Amino acid sequence: ANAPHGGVLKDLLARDAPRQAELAAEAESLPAVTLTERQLCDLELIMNGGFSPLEGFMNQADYDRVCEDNRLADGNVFSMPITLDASQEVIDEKKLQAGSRITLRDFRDDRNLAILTIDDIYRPDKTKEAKLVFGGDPEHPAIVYLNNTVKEFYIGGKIEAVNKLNHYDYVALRYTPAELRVHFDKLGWSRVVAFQTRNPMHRAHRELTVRAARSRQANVLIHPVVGLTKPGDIDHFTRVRAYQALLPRYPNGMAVLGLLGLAMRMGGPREAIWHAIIRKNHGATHFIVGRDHAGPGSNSKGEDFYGPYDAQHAVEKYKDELGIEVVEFQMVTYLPDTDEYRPVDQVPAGVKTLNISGTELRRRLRSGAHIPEWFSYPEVVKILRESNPPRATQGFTIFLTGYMNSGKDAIARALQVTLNQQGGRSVSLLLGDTVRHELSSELGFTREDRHTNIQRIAFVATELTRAGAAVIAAPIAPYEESRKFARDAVSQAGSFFLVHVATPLEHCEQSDKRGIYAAARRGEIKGFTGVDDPYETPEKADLVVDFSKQSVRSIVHEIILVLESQGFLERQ
Amino acid sequence: ANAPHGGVLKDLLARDAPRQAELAAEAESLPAVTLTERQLCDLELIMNGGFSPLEGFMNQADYDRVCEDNRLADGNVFSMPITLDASQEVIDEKKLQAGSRITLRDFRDDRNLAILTIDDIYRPDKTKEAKLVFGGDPEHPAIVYLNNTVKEFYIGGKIEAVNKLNHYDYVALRYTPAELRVHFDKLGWSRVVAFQTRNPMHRAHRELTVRAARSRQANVLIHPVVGLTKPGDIDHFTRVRAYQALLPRYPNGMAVLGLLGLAMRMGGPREAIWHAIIRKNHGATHFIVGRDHAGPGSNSKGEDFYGPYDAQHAVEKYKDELGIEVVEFQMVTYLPDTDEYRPVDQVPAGVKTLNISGTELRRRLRSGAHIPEWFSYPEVVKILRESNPPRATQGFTIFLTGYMNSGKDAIARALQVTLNQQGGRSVSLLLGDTVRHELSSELGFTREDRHTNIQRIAFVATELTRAGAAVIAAPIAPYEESRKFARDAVSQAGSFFLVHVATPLEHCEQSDKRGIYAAARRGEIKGFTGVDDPYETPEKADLVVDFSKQSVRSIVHEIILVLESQGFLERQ
Amino acid sequence: RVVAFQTRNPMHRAHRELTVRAARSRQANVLIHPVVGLTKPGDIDHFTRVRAYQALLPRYPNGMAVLGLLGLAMRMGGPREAIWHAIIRKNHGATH
Ligand SMILES: Nc1ncnc2c1ncn2[C@@H]1O[C@H](COP(=O)(O)OS(=O)(=O)O)[C@@H](O)[C@H]1O
Ligand SMILES: Nc1ncnc2c1ncn2[C@@H]1O[C@H](COP(=O)(O)OS(=O)(=O)O)[C@@H](O)[C@H]1O
Ligand SMILES: Nc1ncnc2c1ncn2[C@@H]1O[C@H](COP(=O)(O)OS(=O)(=O)O)[C@@H](O)[C@H]1O
Ligand SMILES: Nc1ncnc2c1ncn2[C@@H]1O[C@H](COP(=O)(O)OS(=O)(=O)O)[C@@H](O)[C@H]1O
Repeated sequence: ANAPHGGVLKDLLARDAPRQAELAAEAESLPAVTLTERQLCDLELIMNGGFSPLEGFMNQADYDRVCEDNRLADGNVFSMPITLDASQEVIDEKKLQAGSRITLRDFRDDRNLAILTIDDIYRPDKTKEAKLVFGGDPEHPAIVYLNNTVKEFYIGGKIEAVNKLNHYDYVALRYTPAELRVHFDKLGWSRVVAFQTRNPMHRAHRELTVRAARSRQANVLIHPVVGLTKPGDIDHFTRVRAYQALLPRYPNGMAVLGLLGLAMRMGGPREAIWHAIIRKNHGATHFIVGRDHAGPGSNSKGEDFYGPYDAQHAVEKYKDELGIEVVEFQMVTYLPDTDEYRPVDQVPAGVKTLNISGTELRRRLRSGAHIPEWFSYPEVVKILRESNPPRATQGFTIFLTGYMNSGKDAIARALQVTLNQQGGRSVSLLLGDTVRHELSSELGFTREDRHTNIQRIAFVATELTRAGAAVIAAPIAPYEESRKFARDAVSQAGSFFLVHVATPLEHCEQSDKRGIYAAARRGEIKGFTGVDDPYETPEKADLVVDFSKQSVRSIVHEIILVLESQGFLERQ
Repeated sequence: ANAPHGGVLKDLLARDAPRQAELAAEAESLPAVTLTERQLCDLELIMNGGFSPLEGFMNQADYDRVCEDNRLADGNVFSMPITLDASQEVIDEKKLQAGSRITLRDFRDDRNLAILTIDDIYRPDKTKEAKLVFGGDPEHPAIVYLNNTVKEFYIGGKIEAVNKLNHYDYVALRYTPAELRVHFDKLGWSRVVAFQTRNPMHRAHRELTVRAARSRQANVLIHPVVGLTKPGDIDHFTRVRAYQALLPRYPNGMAVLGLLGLAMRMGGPREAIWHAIIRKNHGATHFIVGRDHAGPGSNSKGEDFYGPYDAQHAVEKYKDELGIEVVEFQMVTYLPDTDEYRPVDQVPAGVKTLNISGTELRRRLRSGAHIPEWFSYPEVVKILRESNPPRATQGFTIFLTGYMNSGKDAIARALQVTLNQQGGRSVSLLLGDTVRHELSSELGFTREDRHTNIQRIAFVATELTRAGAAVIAAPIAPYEESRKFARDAVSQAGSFFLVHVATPLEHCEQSDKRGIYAAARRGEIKGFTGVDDPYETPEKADLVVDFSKQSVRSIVHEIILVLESQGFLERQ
Repeated sequence: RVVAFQTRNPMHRAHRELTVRAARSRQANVLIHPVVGLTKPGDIDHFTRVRAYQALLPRYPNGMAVLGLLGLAMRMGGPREAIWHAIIRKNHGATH
């Protein structure tokens, strides 16, 4: 191990252990504030010493010296603002003011975690934070969070610990700075290189780590983030399973896997200084920083937020103040002819190098294509495939919208039979009327009530899509707002296709065998779509059909052809 | 081919083809009755001649001579009642009476299929039908349908054809008596043995068929039922897929697969006579009847509805009147030492016989265990496993019930994380409050409203279970009625587990940090479970736990152990 | 709407793609209509070819293609034979 940053490990949970009962009791009495997931990651690392010397959510004095000088008021280096935000309504409703004692509660199990004592309650310049800490790009994940999720005020204050967060996943692999230190001891280690990561580890990474181990004569701590990462990365359960598949590739007893409940910001260079501090608090003697450490890639105009290696420079600016040795690496690649990996600054400008990008990997994962062993070990690839299956087995939703009696309900049942013939997956059919009877029996037909209904279809459709089913829904869905809502939700889990059954109102009305359009026409049914209520025509549907000009059979054939072109009907 | 039963093939669709336009027009005007799925099977076979001489739903004259003499008023043999039932309310509302002309409509695509001209409208003695046609056992499928689904009155009458049903599955393998006949012709066939079936075909069945073909010097017609079959058999898409996998096992051009839209009743002996008639109408010169033909096995008290071979006797009783040659077979088995199959009565008492029962098969499918090639071909077994996966990949539902704030919500989230760690499937979490917000935002807390809510959970749970998900739901679910409803729905698709979080009301109330039990106590919240509304305690739950005596972590561990003992956590 | 595909050889991947492309573009069903009468002097016998076409069918989405044999005696007349083929397919009912 190594000494904590600042000299004292701020293990608030060990400090306040003797007062637990009392603190608990006192916590039942104060006004409680319930934490967001990101504040819960921060609170966990504060309470266990991970953010030493910090020992509570930053007050303005501390905050400002970081927002601009990468230091805490006490002078210690610290590059990342760690604050507890709240809205004016909560500040008032709870009567929060300096010197107040609030309880911080776990939204997951309602437990009282800590008691914070307010120093101040300031309103920060979200623009200067945006710009001074996370570069300035509005597309940057941290900045987007800063504006859309972070409330208006920051409540600074020291923390006293009531309970350690509960976690039900991987408890034996989670460690507090104190526990990890005791472990390095139990193992008899003295020099430990820590490896940060928010992705599955491939061949190249196994090499960085063994290289660092060999060069610094150190043991390896694979220390992945399991809290919050970049917006769309592979879930942590898949990643942990992947890190575990990799362990057997190191010589017996050389590496140890320990999980870090950090909530990354993707602050590139700053986040890198921050990471070094954290690993030092956890007891690592060395820490790897490679290409694009903690970087979130590039923005929409294709410009990338930080340059490669900038984070290595930043962590370098404080070589003398960060009490942990950084081990640098340049992009590592594969040399086919020699069958080896090395940093680019070691390949003779004439030698052949291979590399599979993020995009190429997703392409192969999606298509079922082979992924080279020089790239990633077999057991790892297997795990990745189990989580990101090919289109051949992914679920999807076919969303149908059109006037009542436009043929959308017959098209839906035929598509269902057709896909059951096709065979790949379980097919769930949600006909407008079925949804109305089974899920929305009590809603009405007001714009708000219809919107609610379509949201209900989307909630169900998303869970079925996530389980790999083929969901077929055919409600009227008059408003573009509900439809886009539907599409956004399902898209979180898989493909969503909007098929607009644009059969003309006259046709629909003239063939209604249930005299519903009739009753509407004689005012027995108020606000009926097409007669009273509107029908916002879909602007950019994936497919437009007409039961006036095409038959159920060929409309079905057209939908099938779309699923086919995108690989959903391939063989599993 | 062979001549229709009664001499004239009742191809109503071919008959009325010239009057299509007119009949169509007239159909738009009469009061329409919408057909159930079973009536649609019956209607399809009536209109195409499959039930020749019959040519409409049976009127009481025809009906009664069958209810008891296995003959139609015209004398011809016919052992199965084919009627169109309706309730008093429909008979009135539509003003149905003798001489009336009703339109019969397809509930699938709303199309107008036929026009029936009412002869009579009688109220049948469901107990005499039950007893004279389907033996008398109340557990018999047909009987259970007779009492729970069949309405109170039967409406007799001849039929005129407007449209042929539409089908989107396997249209090229579906055939009308007329098409089949033209096909036997095209192929140059003259003797045709037809094979009835509602199950995947194994080795034994390939042997019956080739034996009958060799003996009667005939070609083979594999003629499976694709309409309605016994309550829990393998769906017809999986079966057709399995029949198609089998074809290559016959010598080139010896067998033809054709599907029959029949709605079986599982009437053993009578159904057998009926099948002979149907196959005759379709043009088959011979028809196989083996052990337990059309039988639904045995009742609950273990007594089996019909005896083996009884159906062979009954079809024999009319050898002279059924114009098609029956080919009998005794149970066929496998002789290991010789590696051959033959009927039992041709097996010496000396010899050993291998056989895999229905139960042994489901046991192996459920466990992933190997299924011998002497029993069924590899491609067939493959298809069967795709449809009936091992417990290792089946979905399931964990249903939690207990008082508000009994810990069921925290248990639920922990179980979710736990199963995500575990890994096999997609996990959907439906917490009481989430369900209320996402699916029942408008319901209240009236016995009816809660019951509605639990049904809504069950609807969504069933669809997810069917797609192989692990569904975790934790609503209060105060009434046993709602719970049993939930259990019955999910069970249709997979396993359901009821976990009663029996945490005592006092404990729940005393730990409520949201002051909800408080507001209930000072009447601000009417009918709150435990304070006003009741909580019917679960009588036979799969697991009972108490957040007062056990912790979330071990409650979760107890659930996990249950899933494990039943094979759900095995490896896929 | 039926796109017909003429052929006197086994169908490989490339051909499976033409056909699905035409089907998608002309919003049509596929009629794999191979010659089984007389073909170029040394091509693969028709029994082997039919066997091959049959092995290919499962590669199209269920119910999208139909295999029908044509008893034609090709001449290998390039351009003229092409006009001829269009006529023949039209007589057989293909729309494309
Ligand atoms: N091919 C590579 N060559 C060198 N360093 C790399 C390479 N890939 C990743 N790294 C470095 O190894 C760690 C792996 O990072 P990632 O999990 O991809 O994302 S990060 O946000 O944690 O940096 C970081 O230190 C990163 O800079
Ligand atoms: N005011 C109404 N407008 C449209 N359909 C209605 C209305 N009142 C009842 N219905 C019936 O309810 C179904 C329409 O329901 P949905 O498709 O669920 O509509 S949506 O607006 O929410 O998309 C059809 O059976 C329709 O006949
Ligand atoms: N082992 C067997 N030996 C001989 N005939 C059999 C055997 N199993 C089933 N059969 C017969 O073959 C047909 C197929 O049987 P099933 O599809 O299981 O059930 S049935 O209800 O349609 O008859 C029927 O004639 C049946 O009695
Ligand atoms: N009368 C009530 N009884 C119980 N819970 C209620 C009542 N009114 C509101 N609630 C709230 O709604 C949830 C209980 O809802 P459910 O579990 O969905 O009830 S259930 O009986 O229909 O299963 C808890 O958040 C509870 O505080």
